[PDB]
Amino acid sequence: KNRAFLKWAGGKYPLLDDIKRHLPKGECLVEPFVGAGSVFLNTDFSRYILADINSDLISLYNIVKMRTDEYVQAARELFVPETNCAEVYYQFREEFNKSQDPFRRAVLFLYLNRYGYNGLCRYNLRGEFNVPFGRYKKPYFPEAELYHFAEKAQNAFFYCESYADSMARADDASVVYCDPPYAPLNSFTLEQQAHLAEIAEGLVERHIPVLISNHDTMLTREWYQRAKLHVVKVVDELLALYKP
Amino acid sequence: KNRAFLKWAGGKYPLLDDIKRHLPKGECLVEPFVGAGSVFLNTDFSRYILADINSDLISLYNIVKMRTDEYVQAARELFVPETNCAEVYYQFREEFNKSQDPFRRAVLFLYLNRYGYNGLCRYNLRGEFNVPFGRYKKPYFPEAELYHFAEKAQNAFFYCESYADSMARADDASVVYCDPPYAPLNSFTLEQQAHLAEIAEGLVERHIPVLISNHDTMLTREWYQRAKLHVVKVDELLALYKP
Amino acid sequence: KNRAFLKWAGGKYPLLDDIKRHLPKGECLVEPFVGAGSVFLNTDFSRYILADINSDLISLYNIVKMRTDEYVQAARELFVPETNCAEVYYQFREEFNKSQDPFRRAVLFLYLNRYGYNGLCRYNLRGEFNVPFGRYKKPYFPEAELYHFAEKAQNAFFYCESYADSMARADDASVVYCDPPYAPLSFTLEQQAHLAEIAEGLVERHIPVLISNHDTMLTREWYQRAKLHVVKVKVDELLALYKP
Ligand SMILES: Nc1ncnc2c1ncn2[C@@H]1O[C@H](CNCC[C@H](N)C(=O)O)[C@@H](O)[C@H]1O
Ligand SMILES: Nc1ncnc2c1ncn2[C@@H]1O[C@H](CNCC[C@H](N)C(=O)O)[C@@H](O)[C@H]1O
Ligand SMILES: Nc1ncnc2c1ncn2[C@@H]1O[C@H](CNCC[C@H](N)C(=O)O)[C@@H](O)[C@H]1O
Repeated sequence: KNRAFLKWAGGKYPLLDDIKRHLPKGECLVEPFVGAGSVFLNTDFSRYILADINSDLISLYNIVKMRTDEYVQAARELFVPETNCAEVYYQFREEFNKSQDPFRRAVLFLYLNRYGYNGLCRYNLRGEFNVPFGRYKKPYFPEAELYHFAEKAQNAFFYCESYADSMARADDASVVYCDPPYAPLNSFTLEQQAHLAEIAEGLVERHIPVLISNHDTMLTREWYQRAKLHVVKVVDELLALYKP
Repeated sequence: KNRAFLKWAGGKYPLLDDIKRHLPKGECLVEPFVGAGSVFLNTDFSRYILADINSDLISLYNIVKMRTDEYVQAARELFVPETNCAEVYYQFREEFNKSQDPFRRAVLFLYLNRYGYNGLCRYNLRGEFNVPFGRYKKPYFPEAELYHFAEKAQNAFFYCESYADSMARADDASVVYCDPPYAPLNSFTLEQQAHLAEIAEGLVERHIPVLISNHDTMLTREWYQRAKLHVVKVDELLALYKP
Repeated sequence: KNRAFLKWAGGKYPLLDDIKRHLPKGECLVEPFVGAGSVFLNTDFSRYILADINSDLISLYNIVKMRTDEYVQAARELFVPETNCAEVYYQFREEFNKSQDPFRRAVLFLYLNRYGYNGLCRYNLRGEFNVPFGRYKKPYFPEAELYHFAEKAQNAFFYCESYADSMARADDASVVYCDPPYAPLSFTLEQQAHLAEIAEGLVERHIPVLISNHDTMLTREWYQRAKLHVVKVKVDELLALYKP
């Protein structure tokens, strides 16, 4: 199994087998919530449409796509041992929040993801990255994963937009895989969670298959009441499939 | 222990013996929060006054009491295997939400109780029943529990009314058992929890006994201060107001 | 190890060896959040400034220091078997709340600390002490600990004031140890951070400070300028040392 180069919530890990079992075939996969990219990275579609609300994430991605070699070399230089400390971390973090250059921001963003508290991505009320120092023994530099992601990215477009807009791009030959922020056990709201079920119902009426993952709860069975449902033991996980 | 025909909050047994241990005796039992009816169905009071704010529940109970065979027969039809899919659950849920007929609604309510998600009874801001499909392999039709509930109901009256009105019906020959929505670890509010203790205090001074059960917490010991308390093992509390 | 005579939130028992490992040396110890007094009671500074916002506590501690024998003798009489019941508990609680005599308040207050639900100190919106009856088997009368506190108080001043005023009393010869109310796993987040800002001001002036708290995203954010030490023990706890 191929790994994501970023530590990122639900690098959707234990469930790849189950998603691939239910994920229907087509020319194109659309992911309105790409995140880590683990589905993207472990499937063989002829092309991908990958979107996310997080503008840093998408920008990093476009940069790993178009400037591969220059990116990897520049970023390797921050995985040295002179950087594993707080004086350097809060330093790189102040630089990231004051920079207006995409390439350098993207270099700093990968250091923060791998040297920062629990590999989190968070912002204060002014929009500044505000994850504190994560005190790790030795952060892995993800060289192999960066290369594999780049190569694989040659068949992808990356958009920074809302799930409504990326799902409007899916067509005849598309499949849609949705992995939204999890339902309760600028946040993602219950209105949006149900909105996402509606868009899916509309895409299957046009014969575009949609698959959504989420926790198994009263609200998730309510919103996905029209999909074929599949509960998966490992808080249980719910897979909802809208087949034409 | 005789079982309740409804799934209804908290698989309600884990207590019965301790309750009967402390629950004093008399002619008539008053339950302001009947819910599933476990106490009623496991005691031998000569008479019962049984009350709940939930009007779908009370209206069901009256019908099981007065139209037993007619009910059981209408309800058994909904337990055939043709009804055990998502398509039929949502159609019946919609039929119940749109119906103005107490008998048909009582029939659907048992279906929704036994085929819906975890046995819940919940409503949205529109007042509509909103529990989704439970996906159970083979739900049980509670025919024996139904008939037993009805033999016993022959000595009960059922009321749809808040705890203060039902407690006002107690007299010298009664006992009161109270099973409020639990204290914390359109909700039932802390002001209402306190108010129930105050009603118990005024009943016991009229020589009418009261037993209340709840979790054991700072607020529950506060509310129930003037009763004798027994803890049982999260921890449960029993508060007995003995004349 | 010497024990506090009150049951009190964070009667810091397991942390003590750790706090002493990292706590520097000087003439005076300043505690802005003394509470139950464990660090006071298990160190040897030649002098102490002990502070807390809770005035019943401070008044108590002043009674114990300055009226030692009159206090033990009158407190002891409440620790009998006649008094271990709800009628008596509620009678005493109401007396405490209606009383204007510091002395008798400080006597009632220990009784309530030892007979009361989980040794809690709480007040309602009226400012009346509202902890209910705790139904204990036989509550212990902390005789030795009272004498030990009093002897030890001869080298101590107690003030009832907020952390910013006590901290300001520290000089060249002082060391400050802060034990604030716990970060989320009232005292506000703004106050949590303010504390850490004052610590930074003391260290620039050559005055050491140690802080203790839960290990969390936020505590690492606030104490980002300290040598940090994680102690295992139910979340980890953080110790934050501002050294010159
Ligand atoms: N409104 C949104 N539209 C598109 N993408 C969104 C939106 N809100 C959040 N996101 C992204 O959606 C992705 C969701 N990660 C979900 C992972 C897992 N199910 C979880 O909740 O931990 C993240 O990358 C977010 O940045
Ligand atoms: N205000 C109320 N008056 C009368 N009955 C009420 C009121 N509020 C809720 N109830 C009913 O009280 C019953 C609550 N008993 C369940 C309590 C159980 N200890 C629990 O919380 O799980 C429910 O059936 C409610 O419908
Ligand atoms: N604003 C305050 N200034 C000084 N002391 C305060 C302030 N707010 C609360 N306190 C006191 O500081 C003490 C804190 N207890 C901490 C023990 C442990 N870490 C805990 O949170 O349970 C208590 O005695 C409070 O009364």
